[PDB]
Amino acid sequence: MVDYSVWDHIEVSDDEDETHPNIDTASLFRWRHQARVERMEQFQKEKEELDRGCRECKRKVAECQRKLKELEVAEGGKAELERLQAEAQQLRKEERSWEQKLEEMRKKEKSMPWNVDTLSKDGFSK
Repeated sequence: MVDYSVWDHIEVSDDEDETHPNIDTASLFRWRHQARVERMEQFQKEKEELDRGCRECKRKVAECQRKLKELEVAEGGKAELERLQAEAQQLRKEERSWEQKLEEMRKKEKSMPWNVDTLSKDGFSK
């Protein structure tokens, strides 16, 4: 019942800004390589997922739509609710899932364990 005001409601300003340079001598090279690798695996992952979910979604939605659309013309009283339910639910779920999965995908990828390095592996797949 009670909300979970703490995972963000605490208001932290998104934890500092998007900038915060702090180099000296070796930190430059270290941060350079680490940075490139970070955005590399991050952008690469989010990318593959984007194109993958985009093509997959479009494909399914396309076929499904054409189906419920071609059938929507066929007789069937209560059938109207069946087609409207499956359809409305199909898109609503596709957009809702993509939206959520997206926010989380970027929210996690942006703070991935590889970004900071110095730790064990997580079975990352390419």
